[PDB]
Order: sequence, then C-alpha cells, then structure tokens
Amino acid sequence: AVINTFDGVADYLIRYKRLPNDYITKSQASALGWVASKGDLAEVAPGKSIGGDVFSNREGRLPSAGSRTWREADINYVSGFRNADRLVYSSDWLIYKTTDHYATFTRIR
Repeated sequence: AVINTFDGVADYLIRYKRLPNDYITKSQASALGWVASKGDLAEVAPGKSIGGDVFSNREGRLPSAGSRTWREADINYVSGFRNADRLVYSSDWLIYKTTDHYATFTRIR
C-alpha cells in the first residue's frame, strides 16, 4: 500500500526477500516513459519508486564478503526529481541507509 520508508522497506525485505511491488528498476521506469531530466516518475508511473538495481560497491564503502552482492532502493520518494535517501541491501540481508546521496551509510539491519 506504498511501502517506502526505511523501516517499512527493510522489514519487507527481511520477511519476503524482495522489494515491495511499488518498486521498479531504472530500465523498467524508462520503458514506462521516465526521463530523469524531466523529473516525471510520479506522472508516468504513479505510486512507483526506483529500486532494485545493482549497487556496485566498487569503492568498498560497504563491507565486502565472498559471494556478497548489493542492490539499492529509493526511500521517501513522492514526486519530482529523485531525492537523497536510499536503502542498500546485500544478498545476505545486511541493510544500510543513506540520507545524503551515498556520502555516508548507517547500518539498520
């Protein structure tokens, strides 16, 4: 029923091992008419947020382990241009948040 908060999404991921249904990847959003320069996601895909893309971790800012990969999701998105809030979650269920567009991270699960 639009789950887009840090706790809501984190607890959903832990329980169901997937993002809630209001999440679409960037390429899926594009297929629906999203253009980042227009800030139009809420108009072309009402109620949806960007999430599920691979998060590279190439800079090692998040902890690394053999066979661990990471994905990201937008948090608190309502409309217009994307914001600064993200959840980043690993394949072994570590969950980190950022509220400054990936400058700093805090573990929440």
